[PDB]
Amino acid sequence: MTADLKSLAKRIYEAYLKNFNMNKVKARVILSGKASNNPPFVIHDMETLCMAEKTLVAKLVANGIQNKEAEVRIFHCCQCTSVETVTELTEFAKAIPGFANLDLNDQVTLLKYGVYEAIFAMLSSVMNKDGMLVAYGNGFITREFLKSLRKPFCDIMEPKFDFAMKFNALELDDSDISLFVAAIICCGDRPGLLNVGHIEKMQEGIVHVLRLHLQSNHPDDIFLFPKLLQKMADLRQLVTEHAQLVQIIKKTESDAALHPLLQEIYRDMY
Amino acid sequence: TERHKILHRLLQE
Ligand SMILES: CC(C)(Oc1ccc(C(=O)c2ccc(Cl)cc2)cc1)C(=O)O
Ligand SMILES: CC(C)(Oc1ccc(C(=O)c2ccc(Cl)cc2)cc1)C(=O)O
Repeated sequence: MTADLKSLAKRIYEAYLKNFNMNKVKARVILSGKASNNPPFVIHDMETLCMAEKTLVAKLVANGIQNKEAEVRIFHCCQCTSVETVTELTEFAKAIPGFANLDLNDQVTLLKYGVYEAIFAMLSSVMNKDGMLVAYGNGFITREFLKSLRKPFCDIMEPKFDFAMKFNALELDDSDISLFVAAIICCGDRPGLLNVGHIEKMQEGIVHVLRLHLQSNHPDDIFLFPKLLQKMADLRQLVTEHAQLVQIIKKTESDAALHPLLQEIYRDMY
Repeated sequence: TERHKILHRLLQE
């Protein structure tokens, strides 16, 4: 692995640290409890949900969400976080060499299909087997509380926890995750791409650095790179199933609303 | 791109 490949990896890592407000080293510090005796607030039932929502009152009242069903309020807040992460992913993509040179239409296409694969990959960093951090690591919503919601809402996050537990067993660090997210965005087989050749060359460059990076950083996990190739396939299927659930909610839940940036992404997706 | 106005705006900032 030559100095040029090491540089590209370190620059992708910098762009990741500079654009994402949360990362795995921070999340594991919080989840471990070994750097402070003041843990995040735990949302584990309706009462502690409502207590947390006293802090979030301005976010809820902003869009007149405060009197909706609990399930709708929870996933309103979750959507707001997805919008933030899409916005960050867009800045991160612009820092990937060659991405900003692409046809603007292709940039939209890559982000349209790539952002949720990257979202659920990175979401794994803030998850453990019992719940997930929220509000920039300041809260922790339990997996069992989410499972206790009424259908369909109880079925939204559990498959993401299932994915995250196996993904986290790979013990990736942020230097790995930054290249993995770049590999997810720079994908040559998204529908509707206009310059598939230019993109495939970008994809090859990133996947090559990703492979050599993993062989250097995890020399004892010999087939980590093929494992991660499978995880990219798994994420595509996870997002397909997620988008089908978003469609069910739209058709069955009249009191729930979809943020307009997320409308654009989901419209005509799969 | 006409159907992704918000995403299109983010990419041009
Ligand atoms: C500044 C602050 C507190 O930032 C938030 C960031 C993330 C979330 C969440 O994602 C979330 C989701 C579900 C619940 Cl139940 C609680 C929190 C909420 C607020 C806000 O905007 O007020
Ligand atoms: C991961 C997250 C937050 O998952 C969703 C979970 C629930 C909803 C909704 O509650 C909803 C409301 C209205 C409609 Cl039309 C469709 C869905 C949206 C997204 C996302 O994808 O960002």
